[PDB]
Amino acid sequence: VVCDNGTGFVKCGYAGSNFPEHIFPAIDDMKHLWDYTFGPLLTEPPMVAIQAVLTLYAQGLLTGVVVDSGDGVTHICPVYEGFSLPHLTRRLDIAGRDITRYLIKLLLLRGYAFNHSADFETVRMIKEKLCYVGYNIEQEQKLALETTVLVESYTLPDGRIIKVGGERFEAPEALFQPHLINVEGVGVAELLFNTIQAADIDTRSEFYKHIVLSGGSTMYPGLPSRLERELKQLYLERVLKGDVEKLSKFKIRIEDPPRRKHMVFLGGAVLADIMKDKDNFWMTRQ
Amino acid sequence: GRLPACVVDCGTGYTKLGYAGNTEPQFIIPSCIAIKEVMKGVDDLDFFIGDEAIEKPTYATKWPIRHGIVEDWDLMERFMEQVIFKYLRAEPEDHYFLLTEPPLNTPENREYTAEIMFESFNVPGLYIAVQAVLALAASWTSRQVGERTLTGTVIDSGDGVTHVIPVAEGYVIGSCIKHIPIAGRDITYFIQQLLRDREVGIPPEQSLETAKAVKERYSYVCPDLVKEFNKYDTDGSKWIKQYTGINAISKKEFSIDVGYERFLGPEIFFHPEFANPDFTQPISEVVDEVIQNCPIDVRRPLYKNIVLSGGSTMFRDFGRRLQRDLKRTVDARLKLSEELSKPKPIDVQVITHHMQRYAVWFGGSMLASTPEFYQVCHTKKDYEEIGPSICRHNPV
Amino acid sequence: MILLEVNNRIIEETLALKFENAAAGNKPEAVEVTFADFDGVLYHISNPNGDKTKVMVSISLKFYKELQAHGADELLKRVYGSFLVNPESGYNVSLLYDLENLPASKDSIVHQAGMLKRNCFASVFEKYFQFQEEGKEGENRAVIHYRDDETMYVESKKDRVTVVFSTVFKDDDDVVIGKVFMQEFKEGRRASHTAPQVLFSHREPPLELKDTDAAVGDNIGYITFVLFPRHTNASARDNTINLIHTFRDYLHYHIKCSKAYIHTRMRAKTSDFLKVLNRARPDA
Amino acid sequence: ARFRKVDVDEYDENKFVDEEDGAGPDEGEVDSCLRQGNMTAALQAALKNPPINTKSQAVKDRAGSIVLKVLISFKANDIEKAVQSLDKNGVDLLMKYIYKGFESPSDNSSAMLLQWHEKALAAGGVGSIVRVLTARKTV
Amino acid sequence: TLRPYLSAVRATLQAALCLENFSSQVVERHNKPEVEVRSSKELLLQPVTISRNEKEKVLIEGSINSVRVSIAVKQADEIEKILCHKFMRFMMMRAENFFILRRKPVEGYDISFLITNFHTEQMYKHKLVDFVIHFMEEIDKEISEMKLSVNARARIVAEEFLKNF
Ligand SMILES: Nc1ncnc2c1ncn2[C@@H]1O[C@H](COP(=O)(O)OP(=O)(O)OP(=O)(O)O)[C@@H](O)[C@H]1O
Ligand SMILES: Nc1ncnc2c1ncn2[C@@H]1O[C@H](COP(=O)(O)OP(=O)(O)OP(=O)(O)O)[C@@H](O)[C@H]1O
Repeated sequence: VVCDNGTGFVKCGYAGSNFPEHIFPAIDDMKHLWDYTFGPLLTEPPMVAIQAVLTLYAQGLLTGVVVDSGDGVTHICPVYEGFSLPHLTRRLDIAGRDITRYLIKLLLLRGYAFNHSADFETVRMIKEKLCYVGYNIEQEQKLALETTVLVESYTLPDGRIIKVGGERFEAPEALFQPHLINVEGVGVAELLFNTIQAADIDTRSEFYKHIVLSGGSTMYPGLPSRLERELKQLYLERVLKGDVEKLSKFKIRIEDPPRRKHMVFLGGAVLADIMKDKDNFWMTRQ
Repeated sequence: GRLPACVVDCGTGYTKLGYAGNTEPQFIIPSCIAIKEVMKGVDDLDFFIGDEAIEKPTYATKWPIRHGIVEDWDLMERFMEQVIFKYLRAEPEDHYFLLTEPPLNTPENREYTAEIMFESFNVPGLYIAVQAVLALAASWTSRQVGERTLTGTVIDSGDGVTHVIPVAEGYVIGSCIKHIPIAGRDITYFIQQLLRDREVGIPPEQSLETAKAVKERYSYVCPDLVKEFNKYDTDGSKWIKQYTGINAISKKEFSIDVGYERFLGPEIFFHPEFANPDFTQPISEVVDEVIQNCPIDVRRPLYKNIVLSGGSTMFRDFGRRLQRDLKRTVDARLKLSEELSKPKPIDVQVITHHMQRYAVWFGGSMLASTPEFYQVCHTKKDYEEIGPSICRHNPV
Repeated sequence: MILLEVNNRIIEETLALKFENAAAGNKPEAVEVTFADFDGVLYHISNPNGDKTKVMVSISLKFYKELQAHGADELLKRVYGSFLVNPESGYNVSLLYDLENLPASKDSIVHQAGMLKRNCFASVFEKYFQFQEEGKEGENRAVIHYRDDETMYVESKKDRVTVVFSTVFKDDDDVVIGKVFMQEFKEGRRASHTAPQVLFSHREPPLELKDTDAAVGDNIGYITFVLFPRHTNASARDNTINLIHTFRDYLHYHIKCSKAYIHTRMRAKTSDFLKVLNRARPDA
Repeated sequence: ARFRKVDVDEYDENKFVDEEDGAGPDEGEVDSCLRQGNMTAALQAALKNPPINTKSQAVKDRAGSIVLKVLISFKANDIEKAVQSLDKNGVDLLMKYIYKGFESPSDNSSAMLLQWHEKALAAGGVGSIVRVLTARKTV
Repeated sequence: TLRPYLSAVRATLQAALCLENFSSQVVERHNKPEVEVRSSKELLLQPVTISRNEKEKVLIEGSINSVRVSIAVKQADEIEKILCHKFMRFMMMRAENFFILRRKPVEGYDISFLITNFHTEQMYKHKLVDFVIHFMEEIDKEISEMKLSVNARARIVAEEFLKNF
């Protein structure tokens, strides 16, 4: 059976499967997880099979760059052929919980009596349906203040209906700004650009045409398109050097598979042919 | 600047009004406007409010603020007109305004209020505060507190519906507020019935009037019903009182006896079966339950600082009896705990002070006397340049 | 109310309540109230030295030197005789009422305590009315800066007294409404032929004051009040001053009430639109 | 940000490009008819060879003037008959010029133009207006 | 001439209010009013103006899934100008309830509507057309009544003060 342990979500199932038969985070404590998971091969992230190979495997690829964003962390793992490249790969601190928490504060300022503890899951879903980053602020704010269509209605569990407009794009943004974040980054896009650029100069174009997304945090609508637009501007800005012509030539493609939410699991499951005795292998089972 | 910002606290029954810096309100007036039966015009200009608006009976009394919500916005707007130009006598362009509001008002209602204040009265600055937060701040003047904190539990009982609200850092936790139906008015009706069935010679159409006075003059909380009943049945000469009012009809004096209602009136919270038949469940458990619905991590300070607001809380020894009963409920839960079973249970207090009656107004005056108030207000220029985002939200 | 009050209502209800509690025989509770009035006027009502049986009323005004230059002292001393004590530090005038020595007619002192601002303005008017009745012409005009950006001009002529207000309308749209009010004022003689004549000039002073440093601008308005013997003669005086010193605030009140009324009408119509739309919205 | 200031979409090969290429009705002819009081004849001439293909607004603004000149010269009661003398194509083209006219009001020009709209609508239906809306090549 | 103009506006609205649901071609899983975003030129129709005179006119801008309608309202003098500005602003502040209204007018107009396929699906399009016409007629009547009101109250106010001397 394939078990994919994530910080905020555990995907376990069988082989040559489809989607996890179970998606439930495990409650020493890791050993405790066995009691509620196994009871009524192994997968390891870049601290047996490197998920980068896995995510890519399910895609029928060996080379490429994997952008995996989950609950606790976000990585950019470039995989060359079968193996991964433990050296290029970079990490994003940037976050799910924080945005959900920020959306709650923003809705509170609007005048909705939300509680950070009691309503955390409810607002998480409003973020999971309405609320993510935008290309620019001044334009977004105009759309929010000038058309009705920002301004989307959302039915709370008790039947009341609230409205969400500018906060839809306002929550990612803290995180961007250096102002409020008090740390200096990029993002994710600029982070992706650097990873590929700092790589070779031959299979670099190879990576660019095989960027694959994985994890739930990569399911917010428009992400793939935003990444592309940001990469085209970054390419234009640096390697292209402002030449209109050098743009037409470039090859760009961000693979965003429908079942990318659990792309690691989907991979992992059908990797895994059966050894006849389980029995004899391990030291312990030995 | 130079002047004290106007503080207007529009309540369900009584509106508290005055100028910042003052210890007590300059007016306490009934929150209904007596109107005729549009009427442009001369019909317009004609109005009464307070005592005048009440006084004629015939000419219909409205609740300009009922449940903390404006009944009709047009009539509420007219109310604010005379509140400013007849009673306060403030030139509105020279005074910042502090208004107050009850929890659960929607942002739309806030924009309607601000629209009125800015587009009609051209005020230089406006702040709309939630009643509970200033009332908590108002309690910082009490000797029983030594350090300032803006985390606590407010028991807001008005004349329409009492609300129990835990508040953390200035924002009401909307999902944990609870309402209890019963208020000053229920007390009046039941005691009214109580007098009708026992005392004789009381003309019906002025029954409430009399009723209000007896409650205002003789009601109290007793510690135990049966011992107290025995007290009245034993030492009647120094426990039974007499009240004398004048009959609004025939201009003659009526004298009534005042007995059991004295302790039975305020008693009714305590045993909720009193007040309505539907209320199974006492005040100690509801307040405890409310506190128990908020995050466990923040259930430390809330138990240490329960503050009272509104007149319905000015009955002698209300807080003491409440504190005892709550201690019994908390101790019983931690008793169950221990047996099943550690960390020690937090001490439980109820803050009382001398300004409990209109704690809300007092808090308004105290905050509006500081420079910060001038810092956080919305200016008319910002209203014009930004529009409607600004006035909905609190100061950055 | 509707006509502005000479009488300060907060002062009247507060002192009437205090005398009634005294007369009933209750012990007095402390009172400490600080509040304002129009034209930067500040009042304070307190218990001097914490003695709750004594009530002090103090007034502090910016005006004051200019009014003092025109006869104020004689009138205030004439009216308040004895009640009058050394002014409290921080204030210009203080009145002290002893609750243990109240007069038989309390309403008259409640009224006079209300009068206070009006009685402060009265002397300048009384002075120029005397001048007018005696024919002493050519006297320098009084210029009273009653507000930071408002100015008052008083002039006596052969057969009339002119009172000029240089007022400022800070919010643009009230100017537009105000022109309608002043136009209605210009035609006021079509209903009251024996009424004081009124003129109005917008953004430019009247010619008689053109030689001074008078303000000019889009938010300035000049109002002239022409007072005939019937308003300046002996009975006339008190009623005249009572109305003339509240006129400016009366105008600002009615502009605001007109805008308020328009909001109520407009609100009713928007509610009707919402009803039509919902009629229009499909039932299912 | 800077790199975000450029609208890369303007160079997107997958966009849509209109088919464009590279004079108007005969001014002298329209004048002849008008001078002779032949209004219907002037209308039919003004509607000939419209500059549906030129790039410059000068030539388009020229034909619109000629057409507008004619519509204004008309007598109220004689509008219906002229409109009825046109074929469906003429009615559709007339509607385009009428809307054009609505953009240059002067004196009572819109007053008579509303009369033309009414009659043209009666002849071509709302469909003729629909065709003002989705024309890619217009007056 | 008030009747005729409205006839021409009405017919144009009938032509423009022929909308359908259109998923975004530019952004994945987005659905946006094409007349507002304008990222696909082929989806935009030719803007047309109907004018009654130099001052009163209606601008109608169509697209495959939305129509923007802007009106320049009759304002004969200063008081009509301010009354109109205040009334349009009042309605615009309430745009969430009056769900076919834009929150700000197109530059050069007093009030603007944004009508999308979602509106034409849940409301009879012919009644939407009737509504715009009704609105144009009624705002004019209300502005006139407002004007009479202010003037009427002003006379009583001048009279009440003056008669008391
Ligand atoms: N449909 C969706 N659209 C956008 N975001 C989503 C969606 N579903 C879930 N998310 C977000 O994804 C986050 C968790 O993603 P997921 O559970 O796939 O990764 P994980 O397994 O928890 O983390 P990891 O494996 O990296 O430790 C949640 O915080 C949630 O807000
Ligand atoms: N010492 C007292 N004993 C009994 N009742 C009192 C006392 N002090 C005040 N009250 C009562 O409180 C009532 C007014 O209550 P309160 O001021 O809370 O209503 P409100 O302010 O209009 O309500 P809210 O502002 O919460 O909407 C009065 O009717 C009066 O009977």
